[PDB]
Amino acid sequence: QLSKQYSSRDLPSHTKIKYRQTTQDAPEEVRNRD
Amino acid sequence: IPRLLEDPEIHVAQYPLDMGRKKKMSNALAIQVDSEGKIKYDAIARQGQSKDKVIYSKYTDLVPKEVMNADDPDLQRPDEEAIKEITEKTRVALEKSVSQKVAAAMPKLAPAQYIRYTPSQQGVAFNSGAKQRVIRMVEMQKDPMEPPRFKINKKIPREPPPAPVMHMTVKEQ
Amino acid sequence: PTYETMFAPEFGPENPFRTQQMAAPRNMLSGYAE
Amino acid sequence: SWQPPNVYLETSMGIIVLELYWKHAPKTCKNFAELARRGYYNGTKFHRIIKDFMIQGGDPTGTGRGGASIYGKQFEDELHPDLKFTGAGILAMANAGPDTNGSQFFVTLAPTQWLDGKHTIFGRVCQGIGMVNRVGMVETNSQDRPVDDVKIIKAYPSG
Amino acid sequence: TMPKPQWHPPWKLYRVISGHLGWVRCIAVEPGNQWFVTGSADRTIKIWDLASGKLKLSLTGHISTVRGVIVSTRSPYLFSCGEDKQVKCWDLEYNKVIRHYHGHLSAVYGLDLHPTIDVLVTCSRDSTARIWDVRTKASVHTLSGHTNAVATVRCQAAEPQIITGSHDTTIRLWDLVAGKTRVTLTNHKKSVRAVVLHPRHYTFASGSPDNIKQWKFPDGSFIQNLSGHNAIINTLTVNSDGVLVSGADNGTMHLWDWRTGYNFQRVHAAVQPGSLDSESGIFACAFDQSESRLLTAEADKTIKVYREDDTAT
Amino acid sequence: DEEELNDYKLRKRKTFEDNIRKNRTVISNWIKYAQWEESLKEIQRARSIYERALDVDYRNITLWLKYAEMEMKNRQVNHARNIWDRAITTLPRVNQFWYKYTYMEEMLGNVAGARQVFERWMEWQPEEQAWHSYINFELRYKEVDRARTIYERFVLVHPDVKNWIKYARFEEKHAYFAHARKVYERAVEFFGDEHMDEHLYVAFAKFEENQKEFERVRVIYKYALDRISKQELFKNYTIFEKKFGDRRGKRRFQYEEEVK
Amino acid sequence: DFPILCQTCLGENPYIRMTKEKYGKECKICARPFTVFRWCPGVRMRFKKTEVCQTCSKLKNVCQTCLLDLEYGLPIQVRDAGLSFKDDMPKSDVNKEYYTQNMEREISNSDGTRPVGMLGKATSTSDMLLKLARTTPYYKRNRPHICSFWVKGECKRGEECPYRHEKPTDPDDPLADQNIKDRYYGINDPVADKLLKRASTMPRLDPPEDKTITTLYVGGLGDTITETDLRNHFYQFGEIRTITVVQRQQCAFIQFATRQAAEVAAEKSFNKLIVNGRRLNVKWG
Amino acid sequence: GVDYNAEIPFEKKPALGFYDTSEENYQAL
Ligand SMILES: [Zn+2]
Ligand SMILES: [Zn+2]
Ligand SMILES: [Zn+2]
Repeated sequence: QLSKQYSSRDLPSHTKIKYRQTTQDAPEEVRNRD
Repeated sequence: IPRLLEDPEIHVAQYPLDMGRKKKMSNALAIQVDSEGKIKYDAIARQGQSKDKVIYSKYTDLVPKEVMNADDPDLQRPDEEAIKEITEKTRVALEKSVSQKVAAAMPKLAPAQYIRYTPSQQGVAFNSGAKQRVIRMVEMQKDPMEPPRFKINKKIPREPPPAPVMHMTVKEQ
Repeated sequence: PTYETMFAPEFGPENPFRTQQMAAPRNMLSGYAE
Repeated sequence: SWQPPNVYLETSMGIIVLELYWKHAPKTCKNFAELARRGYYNGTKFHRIIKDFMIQGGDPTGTGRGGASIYGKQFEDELHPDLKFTGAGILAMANAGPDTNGSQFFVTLAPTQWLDGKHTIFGRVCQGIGMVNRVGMVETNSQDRPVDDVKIIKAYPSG
Repeated sequence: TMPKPQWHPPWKLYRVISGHLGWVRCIAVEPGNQWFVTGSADRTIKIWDLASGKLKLSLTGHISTVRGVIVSTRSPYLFSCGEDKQVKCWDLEYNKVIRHYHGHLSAVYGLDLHPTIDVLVTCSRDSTARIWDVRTKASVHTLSGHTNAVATVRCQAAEPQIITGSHDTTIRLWDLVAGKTRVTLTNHKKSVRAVVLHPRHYTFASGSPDNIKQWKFPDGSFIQNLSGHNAIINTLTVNSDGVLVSGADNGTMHLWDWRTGYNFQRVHAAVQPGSLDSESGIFACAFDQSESRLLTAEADKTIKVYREDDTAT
Repeated sequence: DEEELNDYKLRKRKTFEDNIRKNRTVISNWIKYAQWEESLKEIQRARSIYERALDVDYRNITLWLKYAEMEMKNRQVNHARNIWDRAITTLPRVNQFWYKYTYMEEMLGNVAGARQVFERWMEWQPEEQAWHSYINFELRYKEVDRARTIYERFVLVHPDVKNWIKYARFEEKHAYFAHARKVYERAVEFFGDEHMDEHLYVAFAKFEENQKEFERVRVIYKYALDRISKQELFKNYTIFEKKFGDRRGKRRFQYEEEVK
Repeated sequence: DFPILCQTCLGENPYIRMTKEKYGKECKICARPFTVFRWCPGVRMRFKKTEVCQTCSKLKNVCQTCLLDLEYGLPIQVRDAGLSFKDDMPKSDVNKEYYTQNMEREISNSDGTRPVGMLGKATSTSDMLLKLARTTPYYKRNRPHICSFWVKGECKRGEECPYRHEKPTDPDDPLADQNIKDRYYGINDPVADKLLKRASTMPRLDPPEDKTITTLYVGGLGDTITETDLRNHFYQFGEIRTITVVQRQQCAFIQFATRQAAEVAAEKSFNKLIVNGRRLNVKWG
Repeated sequence: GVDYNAEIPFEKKPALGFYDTSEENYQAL
């Protein structure tokens, strides 16, 4: 029983996930670090 | 010869101890003993649930178990590979669910699908005379300018049997 | 999975316990569908 | 090749002792007794329990479709005019079809007149009637299969 | 004991940092030991240089007390949650909020990230906890269950993915994909405020005012009971060296040998220059990535850093 | 009657529901409602009320007692039996449930049933008093062997000198003096030199005294004392006094030695 | 997916085209939206469509459109008069909503194929209703409704008119009114009451003309039968006293230890028992 | 309105346990 109501807030935004990069500080570096 | 429960050749109705000879429709849910031991009084708690689903009840469960060493195969994180399997299956299942939710945000089905049915009535005069029937299922076309048909707002009041807890001086009072 | 193993008849007595209807193979109450 | 009398079923519930009618049906008696001796029935479950009708066991696979005779696979029935299912605790072989036998057997919980044509009576029980009623009263699912495991632990054939 | 077990060096207080105006409720440390973050009743989130202890950056945007803070490992995000009701995702690339996860009915006490999947788990006073899809801001699952406020939640990769405890004193273990409970433990008499998962052993621990229990995985067999220090205890935290730290509302902190429950050290720490004696006790505390520093968040509006003593024996 | 009574019920009934909905908990509202329907002998309704109250707060022990009580008052033995089982299963620690459960079964006559219950109860390793009640239960019937068996488990569950003494005393009461002696031997053997004191050794002395083994008593008194801690001081004094008494039951040499 | 149906609705054709709407209608009982199914049963038929949601059928064990039991094709009031009224279910408003909700979870946790608690009861049967149960499909039930222009004399579609042209039912007959909710709950159902009146006349159980008499006057024996048929039928009951046999009028008299057993053999027997493929009819004295 | 005085608001028939509740019924007022 799911309503057809909506809201402004809900709509798509930032659908992409910013994965950390290598110089940002990817987990790979972290594991190796002392 | 006996004529009482106390005591095939007899050719008599005999019921030897207590097998019931008249309708009762008794409520009682059979008491059980498992293998060697115990009257399964914990069967009360499970009652609502399936056998599969676990439920702690005996005192033994509560009592501590010791040690297990620095490590043993007994405690370990499933493995890399089990995790990968679990993670992947989980991921797909969730995505399916999400897409349905997201169907709202983004307002077309064309499958003709056949099914073969066995009835439960049978009797040879019920159909023309077929143990089965076949039904072609078709999805009904929805009018895209049709408003929400019916009203969902109505509200009706809200668990499991509680798990056992297993957990004062006058002056303090 | 051989014919001998798969199709061997289920052994021995049949329990009247089930109503003509109860005795039938099922998936969905009213019967079996697939 | 011995026709011993009683057979012993030490089950999880309790111990039941049975009398074989070597008199009427030696082939089936030999089958059952020999399997008992072998330990064939040890660890098996009473896969079907039908309240006020019967208790069926003797299937090492637990499926209701398994088991086999010392005669090899299935064998012939020993039907007899004096052997009818009047009363509880009657021991008989369970037959899918005529003159085909597997170890599986069952114990009556009541008079079952309609069964004569179908089955060969092995004998009769002697001790454990409280036991069989308590087994009979065990909760089962829609398929007559007990929710817990009521198992036979030790079978013995004296004589 | 096994044999007067595992000798660990004592810790000393190394540094005291002021500069919150409210109670510091939460400390988290960044994946590279660069900066550690704090949430406060001040309504700010501050980021501090781990090394020098200087303040790098003050963020503003919560409306009420920030209660919980996490720095993602695999993405450049903070997550924070508050008494406000709001869980926010900050993109540390711009120092602004990019998403907000909406839907708890009361204050959110706690939150945590799944380490591999990309899903966020939160606890609230409203007695539920939620599994949020970080990417779509969506209530994947709602974990009904406890009868009071859920307090601390931890997330793990293996079996029982979600470990949670509440003020109703019972711990439930949640099977993530079902959003249902596998295990209920009821062995604390008073509110469970903190739990912690051991880095290597596959075990977990829970703290209550009365005492601290370890658990086997899954299904939480009982294992041990560490008894000693009795306060309303807000923090449990563990090093790979087997050092378990218990914070408390009365200011006290105790260090424990994870294995044995040997409580090697007791630290009672002075309250800040002004302050009042009653405003003592540590709301929370954490360990840098090197396991060489213990950081505590205190009601006297400070951050204290402890350093393991090198002369020790 | 026919309609006039009915209206009354609506006003009360509706009021009860309103009270519950307003406050939700405050189970005095739940209970009063249950009681009223019980009084009108609408006990199926009453059952549902109690179950609803349990859904709100299953830990509340007054609620459960009122529920079980209601069933018993209406002679609904099997309902009551179910309920009792649930109560002890979910709240095992509550001793009130156990005491009532066994009492009910005893009244019904089901000694076996009661025994079974007590055996379940004992698995929780409860409290001295519970064990006493189990033993006393057995002793309302002859069943002395059963009683002794229970004691054998009890003195290890709660290995307190006093309990051991009590066990021995039990044997004395029923004239199993051979066994009583053995029990004392076991107690002293078990406790060992490491820890034992006054009470047990005194009691053993008293036992042998009553058995008319005066020389043996002196042997025990002396040898066991020297074998262990002696002086603590108060205990020692007590022991000495006991010894003196035994002796009583030229010879005032230690009168001078104690003074000097 | 796929409805729950009578064999009588579904159709007399084995080939059937059946359409589906996701949330088509509210169910007229628990009042929720539910998947609805239409299909054409036959040549002159009406396009039936499911009237109630699948759950409240599993609850009372019935066809979705007819609301007649699966096995017996009997209105619910009947088969409850036949076994067990105490199933119940709240009629009242928000209860109905609540109980439906919970029972919907309970059903969700079942093997799926089983009408919940009733099925534990549903096996033990045959008292009467088997004998009043309907045998063959009844197609007169799917006919199109009565054309209501024509029943005023006017209908201007002529022969084309898909409706049915004939005399309607006199509103006098109490069997007319027939609410749906009513037929569901088993209240004052006219049909069900009629079937109850029909149940009573079954010559059967009163018996007892005389005290202690276990004498059985058996008509319609036939000269194929032996006695041994009789005995091996009747040893189920108990200790026989004796059996008198007459093959000149083919009547067989019987005598049992107790009158109870004779009543039984009547009951079990009357207008039910047949052996040697030939009906064995029974009477007292 | 009739969710009270007609039809038992919401009904929980008690669960049934190892004993016979069939026989029991109760008296009027
Ligand atoms: Zn409905
Ligand atoms: Zn229908
Ligand atoms: Zn017309």
